[PDB]
Amino acid sequence: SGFRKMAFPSGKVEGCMVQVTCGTTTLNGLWLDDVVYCPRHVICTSEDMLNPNYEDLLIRKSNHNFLVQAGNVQLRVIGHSMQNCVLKLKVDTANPKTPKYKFVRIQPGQTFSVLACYNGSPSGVYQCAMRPNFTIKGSFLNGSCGSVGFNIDYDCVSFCYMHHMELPTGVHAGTDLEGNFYGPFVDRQTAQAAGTDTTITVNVLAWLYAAVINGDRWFLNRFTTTLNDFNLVAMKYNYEPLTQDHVDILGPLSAQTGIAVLDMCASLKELLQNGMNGRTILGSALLEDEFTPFDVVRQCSGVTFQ
Amino acid sequence: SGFRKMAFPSGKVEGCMVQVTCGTTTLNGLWLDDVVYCPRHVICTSEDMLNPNYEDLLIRKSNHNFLVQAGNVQLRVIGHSMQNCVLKLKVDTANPKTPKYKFVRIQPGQTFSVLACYNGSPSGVYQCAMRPNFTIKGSFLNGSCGSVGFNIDYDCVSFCYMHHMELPTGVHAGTDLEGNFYGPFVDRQTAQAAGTDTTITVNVLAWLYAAVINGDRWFLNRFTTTLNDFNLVAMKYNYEPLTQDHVDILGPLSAQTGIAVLDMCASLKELLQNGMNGRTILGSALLEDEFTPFDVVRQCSGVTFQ
Ligand SMILES: [Zn+2]
Ligand SMILES: [Zn+2]
Repeated sequence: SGFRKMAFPSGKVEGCMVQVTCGTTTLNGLWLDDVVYCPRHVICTSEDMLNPNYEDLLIRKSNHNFLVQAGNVQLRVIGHSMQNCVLKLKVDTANPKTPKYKFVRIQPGQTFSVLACYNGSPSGVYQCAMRPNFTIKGSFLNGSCGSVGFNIDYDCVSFCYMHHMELPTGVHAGTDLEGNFYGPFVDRQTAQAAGTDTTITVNVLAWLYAAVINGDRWFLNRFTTTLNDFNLVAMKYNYEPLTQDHVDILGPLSAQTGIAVLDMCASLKELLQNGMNGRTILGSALLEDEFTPFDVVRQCSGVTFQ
Repeated sequence: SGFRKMAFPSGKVEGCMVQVTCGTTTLNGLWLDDVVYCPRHVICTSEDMLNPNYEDLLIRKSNHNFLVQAGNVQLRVIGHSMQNCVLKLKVDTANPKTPKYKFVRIQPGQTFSVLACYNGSPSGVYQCAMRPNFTIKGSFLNGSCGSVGFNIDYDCVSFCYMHHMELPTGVHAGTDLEGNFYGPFVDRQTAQAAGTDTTITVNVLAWLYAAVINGDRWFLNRFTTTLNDFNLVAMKYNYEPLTQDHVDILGPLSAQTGIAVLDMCASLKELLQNGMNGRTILGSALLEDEFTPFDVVRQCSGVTFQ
């Protein structure tokens, strides 16, 4: 038993991290097959970031202007191209440690593991969620740009995030592996507004099911409710509205615990209106929304990967 | 910026996990060089666990009674021996992926990463602390026995924990890699009492320094205090006493923030007596003690590994 904010094993991703250097800037890149992916602002100086013209900046650069370090090995940049906000540095050698991989664009509320790297060397791993406003609340220092987020499906690594920058507010923004930013953010140093951050209701409900599975039952109550009545209370406390698709995803958890989804919603409603009263749920004094219904089932059943 | 409960990259450890099967029981083992380490109760049936005589049980077993799976490869048990509570199955092949490793016995309050495995396959990774009562609050399901905890020093993997069992209270107990249990626990299915669990004061203080580094300053106050006055308040709320060694370890954090250790203690005292008042510190409504002073510096400076 027990419940922990669990990350995927990062072994398959560590073997893909390289150090990319262009001019004076150095950051991380993802080396799959014979292509290296990295944020395009590796070609920028600190002055350029204020208002960069990436096309003009990239035209001044040639293949031999990029230095790619795979630990102690050299990769020769033979071709270079810009796809949206990422650079695709075609190298001469294909990564022998390339895993079965796949590029995906996740949706808000989905969770993934981040491998924070500096100078192409792994530093740590943690799990986090894509906020509804398309930001992530991560842990990134200077030079962490290029670090990637990923999920693992048995034997496939699904790359979903590449880190690009820290907003003036301390939150983090990035792109998919095709270079398309999550959210309305651009890769320049300017004041950018992130939308209102709401709580991921479906994730909170999955977390409450995990608590029941692990022995925490005090928040259960004899009340019930409807979807509409619950939503109207949810939006007052900045909670994502619940749809029928959300109720469907929670089905398996409902069947394992014998607690109807709508009965759990009524319990959540009372928690929002009256609070926690200094008590805890799975060791937390706040409601946690960084566990998807899929994360809960896999940790409470023992899913593995190869 | 930002702060996250960060685990070490687990790539170096994934290549050492194997599946060990003896009779009908199957659990995880650690394959370093030509030796496989695993909990000795792999030789027990569900009935044996109630009161096992490990010497007599092991004498009925021969080298060919143990089945070691390294994914799709076979390892031939040529020699077997029992060291305290772990079995050392000497195999014919040396693990080619053996990293620079080292066995260590950590002290209470120290943190490490756990790689939860099932049937010798990695499932997830998380960071946790050794409680003062020598338990850990982890996430383990049936068959997770043999999963190991570890730290990484640049290029050395320091193995410090092997999981053995879940107590009736839901907490977890294990041994070092020499087979010596942490705490007064034995490897049998009986009611075992874990001591009073106290909060790791030095870790809480490091966490408050991390908050100041990241912008949370509201808990700072114009008060001060002495070590004795603070300790006397700490023990009322079940907090480990603070020694001079603890003050010394926090020196670097004191110098980076310009806040004297004793001034931070006075802030912590007021937090214990008056509470949080519904506010948060680094996104938490409770005081966190699973970050050592070393964890904080390494995440706020960007330490990497190879
Ligand atoms: Zn950058
Ligand atoms: Zn066991």
